[PDB]
Amino acid sequence: DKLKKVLDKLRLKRKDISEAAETVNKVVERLLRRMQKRESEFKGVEQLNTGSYYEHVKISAPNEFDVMFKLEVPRIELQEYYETGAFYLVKFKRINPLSHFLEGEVLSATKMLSKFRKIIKEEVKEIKDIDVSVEKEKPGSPAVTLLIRNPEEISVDIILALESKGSWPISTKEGLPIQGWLGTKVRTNLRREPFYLVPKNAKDGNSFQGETWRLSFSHTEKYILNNHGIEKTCCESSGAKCCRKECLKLMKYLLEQLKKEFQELDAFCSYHVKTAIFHMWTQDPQDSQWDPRNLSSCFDKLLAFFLECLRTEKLDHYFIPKFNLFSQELIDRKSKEFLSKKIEYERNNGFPIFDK
Amino acid sequence: DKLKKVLDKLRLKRKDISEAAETVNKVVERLLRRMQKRESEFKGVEQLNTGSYYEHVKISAPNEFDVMFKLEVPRIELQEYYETGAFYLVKFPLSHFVLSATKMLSKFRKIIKEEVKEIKDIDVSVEKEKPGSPAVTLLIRNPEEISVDIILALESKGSWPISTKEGLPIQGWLGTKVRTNLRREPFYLVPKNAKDGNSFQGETWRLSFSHTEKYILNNHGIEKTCCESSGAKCCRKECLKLMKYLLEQLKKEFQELDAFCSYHVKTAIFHMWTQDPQDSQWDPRNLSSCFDKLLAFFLECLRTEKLDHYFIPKFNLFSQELIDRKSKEFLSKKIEYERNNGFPIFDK
DNA sequence: ATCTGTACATGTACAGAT
DNA sequence: ATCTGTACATGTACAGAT
DNA sequence: ATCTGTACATGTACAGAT
DNA sequence: ATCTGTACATGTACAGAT
Ligand SMILES: Nc1ncnc2c1ncn2[C@@H]1O[C@H](COP(=O)(O)OP(=O)(O)OP(=O)(O)O)[C@@H](O)[C@H]1O
Ligand SMILES: Nc1ncnc2c1ncn2[C@@H]1O[C@H](COP(=O)(O)OP(=O)(O)OP(=O)(O)O)[C@@H](O)[C@H]1O
Ligand SMILES: [Mg+2]
Ligand SMILES: [Mg+2]
Ligand SMILES: [Mg+2]
Ligand SMILES: [Mg+2]
Ligand SMILES: [Zn+2]
Ligand SMILES: [Zn+2]
Repeated sequence: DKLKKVLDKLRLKRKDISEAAETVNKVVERLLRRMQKRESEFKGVEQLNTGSYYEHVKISAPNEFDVMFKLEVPRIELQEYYETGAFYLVKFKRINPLSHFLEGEVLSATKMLSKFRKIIKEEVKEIKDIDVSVEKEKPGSPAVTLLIRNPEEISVDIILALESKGSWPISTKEGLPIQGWLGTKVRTNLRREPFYLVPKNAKDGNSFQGETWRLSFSHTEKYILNNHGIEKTCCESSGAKCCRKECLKLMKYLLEQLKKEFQELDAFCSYHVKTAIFHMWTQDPQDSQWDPRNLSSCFDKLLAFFLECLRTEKLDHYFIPKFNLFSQELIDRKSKEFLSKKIEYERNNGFPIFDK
Repeated sequence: DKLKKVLDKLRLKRKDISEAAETVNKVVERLLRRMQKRESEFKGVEQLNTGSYYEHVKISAPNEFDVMFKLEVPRIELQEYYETGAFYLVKFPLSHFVLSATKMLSKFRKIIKEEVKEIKDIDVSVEKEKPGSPAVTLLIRNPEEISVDIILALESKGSWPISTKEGLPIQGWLGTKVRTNLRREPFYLVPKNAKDGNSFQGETWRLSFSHTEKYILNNHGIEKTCCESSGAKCCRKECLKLMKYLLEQLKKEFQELDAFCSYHVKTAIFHMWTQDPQDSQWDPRNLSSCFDKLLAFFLECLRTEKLDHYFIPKFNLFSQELIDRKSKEFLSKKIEYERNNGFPIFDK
């Protein structure tokens, strides 16, 4: 009941979806078409809508869209970067419109992202119908972010991605553990889909900095979000409704509210809660473990699970098991103890942050 | 335990599967290769394996294989034949065939026939054509006898025809997303090769959904994991095998059952699987009651003379126009008999 | 004259609105 | 409960290219 | 266009554990 | 008797090479 009302608050409004989507699709079209022009390195790039808005778990407002401009790259070989599972050098065998980004067979991420970014910056300059500018580049981000003032503020991450169609990299052989949940035929079909490499683009100052790419599975997560039940009719017009997405929304909101108040939580992001709930959906595969009348209990066990990840400093990438998003190398003890105490306080005092 | 023992008897042998398949595949690849690699009107024909062997519900022996040679044909107009549901006239290479199903089948049949004659490493002949069949049937003697039905089909890539709009009622079983996706697949037209002497009979084709039935047979649970290595086993296919066996044994003994075929059984269990979508209703421990309610459903179809085509609902497969009332009453007494005496027929 | 990338045309699950 | 806008998959038409 | 190579589904088969 | 784990076999989807 309390949580039913929070969900009502988080529910997007069709009126807002219309206005935001009409603007967003205009810009994204125009950008996509410029990538196709003339002697552009990005000709043939294709569009893939990803993230919460397209999974129907975007909350509060339709004010952040994520879009992938993906480029298929044939005849590619990878060098895993220092056994991290998730980061790769991209190498070319033949000796090519990406030639300007080559650094002797090695494909530079930051060179490629700069050119991409330069092109985007130029196209929005020439947009005069709507109020749109290009955010100052954020370190670690694979994206060129647009700020649209639709009056209302809207962010769009244009994510640049390489598309390889070969089999997924060895480091993912043991990830995506959906066999007892969505099953083996689904797993096989998903792993026949391409995989994607986005620029890591860190500024830490370590070797291969600007030639390191990160694996991306936004497309797989989108499929899973919209096909999330052991039963094929889960959440369908002739099936039973579950509370899996509603639990994701509530946890997303807990993090947003908290992250909005306390800058100690800067190391945390929603992909952390998205990853945690993929594990919970694997742990509890049955649709009856997500009955809408047990929303309280399902949300409480998701919190219990997240707390245990924070305390044990272990939250494995759903697709790359050896990659721990909560390692001390990425988020230190005190950042995690701080969020642990904040969650545990909301848990045990009526979730007062839901009323802000 | 009775029925468990029968299903052991009906189980194909890995050795038999290997020898039949390697001989079948040899023939089919060669016919398929002639269809294109020789300047013929079927140059774009592609192979699609269908039926019980490829759905893993073949029983007793691997001795009957069904193959579809499908041909993409664009911008066809369909016209429904006297509101039959399932039979259509086709209008607009193939110029030398209103696209007459008979005329096209015959050249197709002529091509296979010539090719079979030039096969010298397999004992294979072409069966005499049956009025009623969309098929060119090969008889292979690998010592063991094996039938192959080579089924000519047109492939249309538009919306399924109106008569199916109410068909495929999987919504509460496999769901609306599977139904939508299946209906994005192409649909197929095979020759209605009757002899009845009725009106447009030579130019009529029939809708085929073997490709859709294959997916359903191999994706049959309400849970995605049904019958997978990390899921539970269900006894859905086992019931199909048991009901197919009962019919096969009955037909073998009674000439009165000539009008019945396995497709009747297949259609009935599709309705049952829709009626009882829950995987727990097809629990392996309950194989007996599951089979018995299949029997009871099939007898209710006979009693009421009503067994609608699972994809074309106004097409009654048990209409008087197709199976006489006497034939259905005969099958009813025989099934009721087996049912109430522990299936004596399963021992012979 | 035919060929074909681009974009319209069609249909429907998802979920908000009434 | 029904009505309805957006997203998305797939089929097709045609201006502009060959 | 046409074909092999790859990966894993669907099976059968049998021994050791239950 | 059934269950589990490994071996053994064919079918099928699709990437990539020619
Ligand atoms: N750190 C990350 N590692 C891997 N993939 C990530 C990471 N951050 C984001 N992504 C991918 O990019 C998508 C979009 O990122 P974003 O941060 O907008 O989150 P979201 O899932 O869209 O949710 P929201 O935008 O509502 O906070 C994610 O859904 C995920 O697929
Ligand atoms: N009367 C029919 N109407 C529509 N499709 C049919 C009909 N008869 C057969 N088919 C199609 O052709 C396939 C092969 O037919 P066939 O008679 O070989 O049966 P089957 O399903 O292969 O089983 P079995 O051969 O073991 O009896 C069927 O599964 C179905 O897809
Ligand atoms: Mg987002
Ligand atoms: Mg983002
Ligand atoms: Mg068969
Ligand atoms: Mg047959
Ligand atoms: Zn659900
Ligand atoms: Zn099953």
